[PDB]
Amino acid sequence: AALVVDNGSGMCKAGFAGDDAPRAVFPSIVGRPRHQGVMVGMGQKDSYVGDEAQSKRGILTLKYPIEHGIVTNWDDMEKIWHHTFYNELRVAPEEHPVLLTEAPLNPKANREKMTQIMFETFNTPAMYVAIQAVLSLYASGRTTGIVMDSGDGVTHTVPIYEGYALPHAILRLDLAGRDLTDYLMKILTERGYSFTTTAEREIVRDIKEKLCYVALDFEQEMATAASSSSLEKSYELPDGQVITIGNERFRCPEALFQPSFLGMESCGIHETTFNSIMKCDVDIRKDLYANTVLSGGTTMYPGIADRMQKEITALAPSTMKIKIIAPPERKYSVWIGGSILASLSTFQQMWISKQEYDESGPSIVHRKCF
Amino acid sequence: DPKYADLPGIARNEPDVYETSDLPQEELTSTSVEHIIVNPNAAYDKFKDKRVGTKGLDFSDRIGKTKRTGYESGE
Amino acid sequence: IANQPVVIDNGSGVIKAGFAGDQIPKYCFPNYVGRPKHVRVMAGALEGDIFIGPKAEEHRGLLSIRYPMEHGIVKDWNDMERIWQYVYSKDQLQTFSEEHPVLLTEAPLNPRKNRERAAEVFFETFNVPALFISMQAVLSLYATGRTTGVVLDSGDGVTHAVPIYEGFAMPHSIMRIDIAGRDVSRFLRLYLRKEGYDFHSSSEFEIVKAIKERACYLSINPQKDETLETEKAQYYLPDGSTIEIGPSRFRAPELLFRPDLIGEESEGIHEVLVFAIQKSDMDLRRTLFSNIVLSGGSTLFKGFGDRLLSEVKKLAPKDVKIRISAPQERLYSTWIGGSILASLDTFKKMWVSKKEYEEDGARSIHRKTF
Amino acid sequence: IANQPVVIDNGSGVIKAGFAGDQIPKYCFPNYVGRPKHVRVMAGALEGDIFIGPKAEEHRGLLSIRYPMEHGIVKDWNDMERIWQYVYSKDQLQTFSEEHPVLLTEAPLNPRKNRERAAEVFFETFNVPALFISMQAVLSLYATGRTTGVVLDSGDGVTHAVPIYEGFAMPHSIMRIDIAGRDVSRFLRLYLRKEGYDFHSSSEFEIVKAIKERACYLSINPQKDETLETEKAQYYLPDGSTIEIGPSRFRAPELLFRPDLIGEESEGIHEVLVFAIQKSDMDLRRTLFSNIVLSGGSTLFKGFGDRLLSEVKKLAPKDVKIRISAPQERLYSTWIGGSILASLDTFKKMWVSKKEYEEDGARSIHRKTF
Ligand SMILES: Nc1ncnc2c1ncn2[C@@H]1O[C@H](COP(=O)(O)OP(=O)(O)OP(=O)(O)O)[C@@H](O)[C@H]1O
Ligand SMILES: Nc1ncnc2c1ncn2[C@@H]1O[C@H](COP(=O)(O)OP(=O)(O)O)[C@@H](O)[C@H]1O
Ligand SMILES: Nc1ncnc2c1ncn2[C@@H]1O[C@H](COP(=O)(O)OP(=O)(O)O)[C@@H](O)[C@H]1O
Repeated sequence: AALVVDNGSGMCKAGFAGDDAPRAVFPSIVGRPRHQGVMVGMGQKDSYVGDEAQSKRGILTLKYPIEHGIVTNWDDMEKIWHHTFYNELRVAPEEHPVLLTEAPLNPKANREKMTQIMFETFNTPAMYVAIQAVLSLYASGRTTGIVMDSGDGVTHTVPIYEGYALPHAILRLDLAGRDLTDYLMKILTERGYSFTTTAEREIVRDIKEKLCYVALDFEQEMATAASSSSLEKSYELPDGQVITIGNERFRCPEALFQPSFLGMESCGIHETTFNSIMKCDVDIRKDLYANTVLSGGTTMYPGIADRMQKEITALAPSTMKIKIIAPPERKYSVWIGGSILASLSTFQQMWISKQEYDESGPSIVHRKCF
Repeated sequence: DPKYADLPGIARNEPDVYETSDLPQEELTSTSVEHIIVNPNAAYDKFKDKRVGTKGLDFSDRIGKTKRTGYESGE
Repeated sequence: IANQPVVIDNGSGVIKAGFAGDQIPKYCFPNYVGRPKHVRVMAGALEGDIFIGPKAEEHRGLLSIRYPMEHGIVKDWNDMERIWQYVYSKDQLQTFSEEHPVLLTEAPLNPRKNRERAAEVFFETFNVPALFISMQAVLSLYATGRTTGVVLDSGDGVTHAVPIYEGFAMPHSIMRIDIAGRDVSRFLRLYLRKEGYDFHSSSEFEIVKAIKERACYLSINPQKDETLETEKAQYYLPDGSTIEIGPSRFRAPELLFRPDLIGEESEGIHEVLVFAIQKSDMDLRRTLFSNIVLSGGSTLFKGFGDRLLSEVKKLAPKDVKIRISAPQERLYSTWIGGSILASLDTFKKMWVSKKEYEEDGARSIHRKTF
Repeated sequence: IANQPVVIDNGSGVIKAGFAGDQIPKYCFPNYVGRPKHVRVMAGALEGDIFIGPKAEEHRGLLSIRYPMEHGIVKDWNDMERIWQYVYSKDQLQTFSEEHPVLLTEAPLNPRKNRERAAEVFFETFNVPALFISMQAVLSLYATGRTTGVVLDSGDGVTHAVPIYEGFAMPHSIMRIDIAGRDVSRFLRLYLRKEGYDFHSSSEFEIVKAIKERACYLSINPQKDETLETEKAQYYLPDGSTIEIGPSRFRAPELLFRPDLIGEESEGIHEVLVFAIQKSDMDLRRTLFSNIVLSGGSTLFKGFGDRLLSEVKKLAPKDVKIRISAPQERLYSTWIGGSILASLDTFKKMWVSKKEYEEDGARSIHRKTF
């Protein structure tokens, strides 16, 4: 009936309406191998993608096809697309309307180009693209709630009230764990470890997710670490090397609270979210403390909820009862919300068909996508 | 020869400056608002000897009389 | 006397100072604080960290902008202390506060606490012999010579209209709303956000300011010119960049009349102006159309007044006579009128005797001032 | 003691030293490791063949030379012990560790363990009364006299670009890739490997170094020059090896600007360079593009500056011309800067007293490292 395809600069998923588990799950990164000059036989694919590239990661360099929403090449993106379709479902696009997502700050020409090629290349019957946060609170069970996206390269605070919201109220900083990966990789380089290719990035993001827990005050934690190095846990890589880090682990996500680690002339996630709350009604802000909804794939780290809670606790008065909604499945929940969205017939009455672009052109993209 | 044979590792012949080449409102149509040609002495003679007197110069939000208007004594 | 009265022209965006009789602009400067940005140990560098002036408007990526002044209201008075010390500079003042009389500007309807704190500095930390502060509107009117007057102006953050005649203040008739150029910059940035151009830094902010007072004009037709097809010729930027014209440049000041698009509700500058006219009397209203006011340096636009006059046509009845200038310096005008004001005979009674400030202070000034 | 302090310098390929007042480092001693080629049949010989200058020119039979600090990355220290020990020996400066304070620099992006080991030597084994560790490019700036400017230089096996205004530099804006001349030598011999010649040990490496700095140049049009025709001039070794070279005599920019064509993962000096410049303030960036401190002890080839200019033209915001800076010799500028450094008030506030080292050590090393 539909064609549900969750997206992401990393995590790109797919399936259909009513499906609970995304059929397609893979890193949406573009792998480019070491094409050298000497001869060779029996060939290979021009450029393997994600899982295809991860399979032979030793040559394949999974560079980023998108950059906080800045898609580098549409062609490569389509190669990802086409192969993913004819990799996972192997179904033609003329079957059902497609379902895709996006986020703001994007120049309208990108989403226009996107949908334009989506009709060009695929000739789908209808189609649709939305905002991840909508599916987030949509799958949560509220029409009034503030959430924040922390993907691989995105961050955005969305406050909603009975479905209503304001773009002025919705704030955004497209910065995420990829930056942390850079920071972590270079500080471990300072510790004495080599990091050149993209595989370095893969291993460090791996162990990064494996160790970015959240403590409270790095001063006393640092004091205890220097006092007792028992927290400095060891880990042996696929290669014989075994690193020992304790501070590094949890202090790497502290940059989310402090741009000082990178010197970004910015604000902390908590106070940024606080200002998002500040752009509201005195009554609904209380509901934001009640509807303290959390999302983002880079929020699968234990401790930060209590941190952010304590932050705003120090910010907001005592009467502001904090009620953090912390789903540990928010990553996949957007795709799931897309399926649920694909289940409500009225929404499936609302569409973006062929003739709309064929005649109307891309202005209906501005007034119809959302 | 300050240090030619002495030290063969000091810069010279460097044009580190990075050159180039010599290759170099009043919409009064409207009828919106006027201006006045400044002449501080003309306006100075305009407000020449206004002996304004401030008897009971009180402009508080006090409520005890009828009204309050200072800067009222003249010649 | 050698103790020439120190005129101080403090506004939101534009900020200056002066003296009596010395007609000509003394020293122009912006309204913020310049903090350092990076470190080193190497010699050959300037220190002090409180940098204002050529080095501030030269080393933008080395100094951050601090605006404690919020719509003419400063929160961190110590910043003003540093600012005033920069004024006290013998490259700026060459004199002492305690040796000369002082006059100063102020937008009305501001809280008394600001004035209190200000006078605390102005007398306690600096035993100034004479000081009086007033409304810039009054100074402007003194610069004009009309006993009449409905001062309509805006700095970089406050819209305001002052209806008066022969100095007669009808506070119920006078109005103001804190909005001007700061949001123009913000909205400019908003269009940049719409087209992917993040310019958030303090340096980036001044770049946007250059765009503001650089890439701007208007159009008397909002949607008649908005729904058309643009050209968007690019323009060379101070980096080496070149970006399009954008219809948005003239679309931005329409937000002053359609703030609901930015979200907050207001009425319309000219509309509140008309409301003031409505609060006046029939006879005086004719004079109100006769007595129009060219004020606010933000107003510098092509066909600006044309569009506003058209709005007047849409509002006022017939027999409306309004005319135009050949303005010289709308900005300095106020300060100039204040300088002439400072050069007056009976003007001596207008100050505040510091001894009385020692005795009672603020409250006495509040009742003595308007 | 108030004697002239020892100013030791460094270098991956050429390491220097001196005193605060020397105008010339008395020894242009390279950075290497003298060793035996085979097990010396008879005991009691030149232990480890610790040879310097003429001692290295003495014999060649059982003499295998290496590097104790590969491309700046030092691994072992026994070689360093003997090297420094030889300098301490009364054949270099005929002084002691205690007799004079010691100034020294360090290459960035290194683990603290290197600093630990070095200070352990300098205070435990030898006894420096007051030591110091600094950078290199800073000293080069002092030699050039500039305190600002986009600093750029490249050692024997280390390349680095640092944007600087008054010494200030952001660590994020600081870039460095440690790959230079040593691998160029490795590739020169690899060129001759394709040409079929003698390949057995470090002796040929020395030969190739003499070629690299002597019988080698750099052209500007590798495609043209590759398609051109020469007769390939030769050289004469102690054997008189009349060997022809050709394009391989100047195939180095395919290592400098295009090393990735050797199936490698890098970028190009100019790329990383411009990126680091782009990390700065756009307008300050533009200003500093007129003053880009160019240096490099290995970048000693004609026409390569023009190749860099071509990179500039492909990357500069066109018509903002940036011509060629052609500093021929770049070695002692750091040594000169260190001599001027210790010759001033600098070291008095910048020393590392042995006592404080005894009290803390690494704690003091890093609390005073900046
Ligand atoms: N299981 C996990 N534990 C910890 N962190 C995770 C986990 N899964 C993903 N992340 C973080 O999320 C980022 C990976 O991308 P993510 O899973 O958020 O999907 P995505 O591609 O970001 O979706 P979008 O691009 O639409 O936001 C990385 O920064 C990573 O640190
Ligand atoms: N050409 C222009 N376009 C837009 N805004 C301008 C222009 N010239 C000046 N301005 C703004 O107008 C304001 C001047 O208003 P003014 O009446 O001087 O009040 P203030 O003294 O509070 O700034 C300044 O804030 C300045 O930024
Ligand atoms: N003419 C030349 N061509 C190429 N490389 C050279 C030339 N002369 C010297 N070099 C290399 O450059 C290095 C000098 O760079 P420098 O900044 O002194 O680094 P280091 O201090 O590590 O030697 C020398 O070690 C040498 O190997």
